[PDB]
Amino acid sequence: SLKKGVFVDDHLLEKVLELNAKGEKRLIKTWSRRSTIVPEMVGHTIAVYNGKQHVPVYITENMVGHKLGEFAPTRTYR
Amino acid sequence: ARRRRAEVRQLQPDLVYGDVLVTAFINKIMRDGKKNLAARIFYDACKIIQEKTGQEPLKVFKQAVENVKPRMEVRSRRVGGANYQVPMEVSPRRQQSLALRWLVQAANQRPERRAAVRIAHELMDAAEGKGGAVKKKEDVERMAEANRAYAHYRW
Amino acid sequence: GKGDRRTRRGKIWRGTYGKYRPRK
Amino acid sequence: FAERQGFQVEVVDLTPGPEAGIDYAQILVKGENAYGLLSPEAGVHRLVRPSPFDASGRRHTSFAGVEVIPEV
Amino acid sequence: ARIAGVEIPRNKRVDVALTYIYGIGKARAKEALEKTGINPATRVKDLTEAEVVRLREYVENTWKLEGELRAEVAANIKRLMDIGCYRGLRHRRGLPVRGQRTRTNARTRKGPRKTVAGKKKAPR
RNA sequence: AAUUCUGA
RNA sequence: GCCCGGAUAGCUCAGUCGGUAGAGCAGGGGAUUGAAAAUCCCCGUGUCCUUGGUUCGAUUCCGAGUCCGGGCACC
RNA sequence: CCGGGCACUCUAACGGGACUGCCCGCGAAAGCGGGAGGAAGGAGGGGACGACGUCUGGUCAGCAUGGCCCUUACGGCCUGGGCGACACACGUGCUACAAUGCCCACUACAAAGCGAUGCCACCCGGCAACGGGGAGCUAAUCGCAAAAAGGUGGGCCCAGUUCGGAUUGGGGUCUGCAACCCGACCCCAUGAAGCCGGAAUCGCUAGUAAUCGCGGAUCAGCCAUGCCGCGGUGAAUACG
Ligand SMILES: [Mg+2]
Repeated sequence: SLKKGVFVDDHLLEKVLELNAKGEKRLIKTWSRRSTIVPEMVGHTIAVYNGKQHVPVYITENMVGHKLGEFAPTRTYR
Repeated sequence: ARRRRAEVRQLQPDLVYGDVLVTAFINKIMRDGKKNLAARIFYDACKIIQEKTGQEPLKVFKQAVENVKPRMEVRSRRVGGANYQVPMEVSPRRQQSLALRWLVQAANQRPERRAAVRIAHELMDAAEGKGGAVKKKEDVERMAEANRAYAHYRW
Repeated sequence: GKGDRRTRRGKIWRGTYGKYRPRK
Repeated sequence: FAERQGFQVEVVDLTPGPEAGIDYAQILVKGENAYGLLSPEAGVHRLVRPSPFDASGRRHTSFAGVEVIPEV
Repeated sequence: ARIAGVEIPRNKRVDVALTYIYGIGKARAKEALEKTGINPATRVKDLTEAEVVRLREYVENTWKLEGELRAEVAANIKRLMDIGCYRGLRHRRGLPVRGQRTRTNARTRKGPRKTVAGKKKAPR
């Protein structure tokens, strides 16, 4: 578990940041399952890569500290 | 043990009583080779003797261990499709081993939560001819004699 | 027992140090 | 094969026997255009491999028949 | 003495009795004991009303334990049952969620064995 | 007092 | 309706020819086979359905009540 | 700990000694029994070494190499998923069902190996994991390091419990660009089944079995309870 930082990948902010100014569309593909969803992101859906394809996962309040990988299953029929 | 007739390991004389047998009895109470936490219990029992009978735990041994020695037990054999479990004499050497063993097991049965208490008490009832170890003695002796039908099978 | 992570032997068998086994 | 393409299985009959293998196996597989897919696999399929039911492990050959008939 | 909730332990030391409370263990035990001058080697069998109500202070006032922790712990799990994160599932399915060997040993969070099998080894 | 092992 | 007998161990039955209660099979522990039994030792369990009177009192000796078991008729 | 000293302890190098040589019993001898002397006997206890050969055993995935097959992909690179997947089933192991016990406080005895972008003395903060500073060490000279059971004295008092620690909730530290899958530790709260285990079945004849702890390898860290070594206490039985 991290202790000093939020190890959130470069392209994450760089991308999202402009998307926050006036609240842009939504479709944001990705490959950074190893990051975190800091607040202010609410509403904006992300196409997380479960290893096979992009899952249109919506974002809401409650889910904050959680990561991107904890929202894109990697196996089927559990 | 097909070549040599094996060897009767030597018992180091006691370090309080000086008995090559007062040790053979502790050895059976020794779990995991902890002879210190074993002999302690035993010596704590000898104090339950001197604290419940002026009798010095010495004759309470040469008596409780002698009233348990089975004269003859049953050792099965098979001549060929013969489920005959023949009865026969016991080696003076064996006798002791069978005794001490039944003594510990029996001790480890009583409802006394401590320990030395159990050993002490079982030693009293066995010297006083009425301990669980003797219950196994008669039980064994019943099987014996009752089958003297197989006396011509003293291998 | 040798698996009780909150005792003496708990750490002995484990090989670590904690609130239940301070550094001498 | 009929579980990968998506078709559905019905084991109408399967029966063991003495030592090891299978005596008779009759199955019903559905799905659109199924008979046309398992019609060519109608014959006797030969196998050649080291015999596991032998002590020396000799190389042996085995034969088994596959029949196909639609549900009309 | 009805201490917390409905729990009246007696004939034992007033240090292990608190353990028999959902939300109190060895720690918080030899904790409310030091912070209240109550010798642990005593018994519920004999203790002044003061020691009781005082105990009820540094206990039923400090951390709001059974019922309400219980209510919250379930509420969190309930939260994990919002959109369904990975921890959310495996909990929805009643399985362990701490990266563990499920191919074998797991009867704890697996609802007993249902030997429901049938593989074979030797027909005709 | 206790059966069987095909065919490179 | 008459003549007779009997429940006591889960089952079947003996029994101071009045006090002192018992067997076989069941069952349990052990012993236990290559595998179950056959061998093999050890124990709890009650008013003798049972209603009493003499006897010091009764599982057994009288009446007798409830039922059970076996026979003899008539209709 | 000082100077001072090789008599011990030890460290490593070269030798002695045991050979059935000496007595007695048996036998033709070989050889066996017992006795002594000796620290040690009849191969003293361990290694290392494992024949002609068997198993068309296993290993083309450690390497090599015959032969076949593809060569803008059956090759090369990359983020990420997977090898960790669970209604089930078998094997080896770990922790247990406890009083010859667990928890708590204090104090002692080993051996074998291992440490420079490496092991860390000692202070300060944090209950702690852990973080600052900084000395010593190329190491029979400093450290890893406390060995543990035990000795010792204080409370539990037989209840699934102060036993047993699975599971789950909350909070953190550390490597690592990065711990959802999928890491190891820290604290609090959770305390499930298990009361010695049907049929069957494993190892060991002595410092062995059992029990208790320490080290190394790989490695940033680690799922290591695995493996290879080291040492503390230390049994029962063998008629046949
Ligand atoms: Mg046949």
